[PDB]
Amino acid sequence: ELTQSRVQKIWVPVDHRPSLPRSCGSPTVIVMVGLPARGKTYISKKLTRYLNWIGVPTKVFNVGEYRREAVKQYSSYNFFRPDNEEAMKVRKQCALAALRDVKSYLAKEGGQIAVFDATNTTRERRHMILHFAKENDFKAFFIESVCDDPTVVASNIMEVKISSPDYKDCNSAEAMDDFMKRISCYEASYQPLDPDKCDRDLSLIKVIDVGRRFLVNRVQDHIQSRIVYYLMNIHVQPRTIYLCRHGENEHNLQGRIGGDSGLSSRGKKFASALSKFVEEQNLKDLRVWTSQLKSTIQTAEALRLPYEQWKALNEIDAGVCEELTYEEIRDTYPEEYALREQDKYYYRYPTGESYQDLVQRLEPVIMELERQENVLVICHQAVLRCLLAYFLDKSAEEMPYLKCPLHTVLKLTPVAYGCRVESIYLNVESVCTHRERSE
Amino acid sequence: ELTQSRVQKIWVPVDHRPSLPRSCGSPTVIVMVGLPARGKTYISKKLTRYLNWIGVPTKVFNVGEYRREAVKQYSSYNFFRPDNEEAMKVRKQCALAALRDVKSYLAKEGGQIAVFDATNTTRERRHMILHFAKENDFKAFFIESVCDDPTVVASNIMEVKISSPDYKDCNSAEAMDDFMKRISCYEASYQPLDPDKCDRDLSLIKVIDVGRRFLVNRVQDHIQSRIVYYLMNIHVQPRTIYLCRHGENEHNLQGRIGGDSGLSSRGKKFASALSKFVEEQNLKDLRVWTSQLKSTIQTAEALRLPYEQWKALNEIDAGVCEELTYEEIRDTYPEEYALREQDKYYYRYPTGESYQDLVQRLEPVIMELERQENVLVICHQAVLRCLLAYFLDKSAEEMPYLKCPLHTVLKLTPVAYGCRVESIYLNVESVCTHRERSE
Repeated sequence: ELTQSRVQKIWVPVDHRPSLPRSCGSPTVIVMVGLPARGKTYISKKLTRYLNWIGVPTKVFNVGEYRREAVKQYSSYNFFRPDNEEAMKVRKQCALAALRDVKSYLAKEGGQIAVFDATNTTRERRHMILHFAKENDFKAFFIESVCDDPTVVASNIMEVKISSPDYKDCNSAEAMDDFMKRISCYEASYQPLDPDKCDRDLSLIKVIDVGRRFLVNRVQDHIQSRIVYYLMNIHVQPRTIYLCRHGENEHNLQGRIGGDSGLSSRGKKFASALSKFVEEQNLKDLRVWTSQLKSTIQTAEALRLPYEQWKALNEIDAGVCEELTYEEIRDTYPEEYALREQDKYYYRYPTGESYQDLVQRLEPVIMELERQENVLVICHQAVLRCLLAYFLDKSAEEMPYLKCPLHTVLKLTPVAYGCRVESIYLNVESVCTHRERSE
Repeated sequence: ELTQSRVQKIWVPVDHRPSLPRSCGSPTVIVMVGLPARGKTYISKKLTRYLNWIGVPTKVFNVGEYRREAVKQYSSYNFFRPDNEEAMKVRKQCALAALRDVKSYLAKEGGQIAVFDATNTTRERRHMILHFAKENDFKAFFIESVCDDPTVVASNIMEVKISSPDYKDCNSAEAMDDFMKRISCYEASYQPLDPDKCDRDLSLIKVIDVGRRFLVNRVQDHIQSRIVYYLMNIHVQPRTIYLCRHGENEHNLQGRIGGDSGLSSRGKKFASALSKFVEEQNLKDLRVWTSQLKSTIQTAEALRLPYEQWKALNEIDAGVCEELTYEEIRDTYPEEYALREQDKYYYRYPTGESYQDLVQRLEPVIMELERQENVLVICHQAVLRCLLAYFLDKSAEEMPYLKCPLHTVLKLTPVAYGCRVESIYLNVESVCTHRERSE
């Protein structure tokens, strides 16, 4: 005898708890390794953003931030000299303090992956972190980022270093000059991971030649396997992603959800405007993805560009609620209506989906977007929120409420360690969002 | 203006062909590299089986088979001596003949990946294959399998070599003895791929230390990226996979398709029998996967083992046909009924799925099954056919017709280069398959 949970709709055995109900109440440390300005922090933040979005709780422990709080105002690379005994001691205390927080996150706060982001360039420091992992029952996975192209190091410095709080009192050439001296502090004592000898037994990936060569050693589980796959499909060349919904469609005009209706006459004006907009972006090659529902495909046909249909991009399935208006939902399914409002990410429609299901189904879209250059994705409201949450690092709880009005393009471009979003409304009227009607 | 295709249900622009209708009517060579008995052929066949099942047409060109047809009866390793000028010449003609067939497969027969399976141990031979790829516009991807553990080489020989047609006239110790001499023929001239120098520019993966270490260089596209991910998640340790359907359920008794009904009283007897059967298999640790539909979960609850629910394992979605009987389908949707019978793999139910959709949605299940040891999967008829087609290398056209009766376990175990299937019927009656009723 089983019962279906109210919110997620999962069949679970009836828990006829005895009259004294009893209640029951292996984590990984990813260790970044590498010289400064090699992308460690960029990898840490973007990996975490991916892991959290697919539902693995992950947190970055950036030792550099523990050092910023402990010292206040960075003045120069002198702080990083190997002969600076006081600073060496502060640096090691910053690392140990970050490790206490790692311990707490993984063993007490429900975290599953802690990304320990520091140079970690000596065997002796990595040996200590492994002792920490062994003593707490954490697994350890090392990601070493290796970069021997001065062009790329210089560009990293310009993109994320010179504008750091460290270089507050500094202009660009002097910041750049200081950082280069900082880097050279680490060179004498740097000991790269060596999987053929001393590091034979560590689980690790070395990212080399600007994400071009990988060495992967002893992947241990499912999550490490996903990490490596991810790291092997990201790249740093700047590009643009555009996201929008299909033009207004006939179910939009009747306030009916889901279905597979066609563009209204304003939806087709949007589709023309979108065509005009794409042309003035003036982009080299632009890939166009749609879902398999009619109104996104009509919208792409207005563009006269080749496009590709993905069933993974189709709107969230409303199950028994498909093609009902919001009032017919409230009046036939008051219980269901109210539960959804209470827990909108986890809620699943009967015989339908939740935002949480959407996430799993969009995972290959996200993986392929990482591999692309310029792409325009024409999709649907919930799909769009779910993709936007991944690029803007929004949590599960905020994802179902992100603003995505009709006839509005979202333009995502890389800056610093993330995505900037610009909204471009294409000046064609539509019925409003459901949120705006309510208030 | 768009129209929905009859079979797959894809929105496509009306093709109002002019009165003289005109009709329009980059491939990859995967190059295996390595000493004999290193798993090249096992990798070639299993990669091809994966690629074809996810819908990439792929074919193995095993030069060893071209050599078997050209020479007839292998007598000894003498054939492989580097001083055998006649045999060297035959071997090179076998390779060139396989390359002509590769050319034809990729450029004329619609193939997309040709796996060129031969030792290819010298730079000079790999340079020629690259010339072949460059001259035909094929991309080239190299997979080198490196094995330095005599235990594993010996075991490969026992598992697939001694029983070869080559060793027809031979017993085991002498076959093993001959093969070792064969291997040592290749050692003086063997030149491993070297990505840090001479092979910097090749796209390749070296599989080392029994699938434990990888070196990956210059992945170029989507398909290569999927290959590498796959190769990094397969392993050779023997295990068992069991597949079955849920016990008979109440929609089974009424001949109604889909839905989410519970076990009938015979379904619950099956579930007990399944519990008894699992216990007598006497397996170390056994993972149990179910779908999120009730009757598979009830079936697993009879086992008193921990299980994991996957929404990817849910039955194919019948769309408007959900919960109809086969006669109500025939009588309300005669057009739809008949199309499905005509093209059962590609056919999609209105607002529902096809076997082809099932495949994409099961891809992560297949990837995780590769990583597992002993696993029992309790699922549904179409899901089961789709997984069985992957393990038994059945084509898309045969997949929807594979026999999967109720109350029957399929036990899959590794032999030689594939999976043996044994059927174990657990002696509990159920309504019959729909195929059996019809005839």
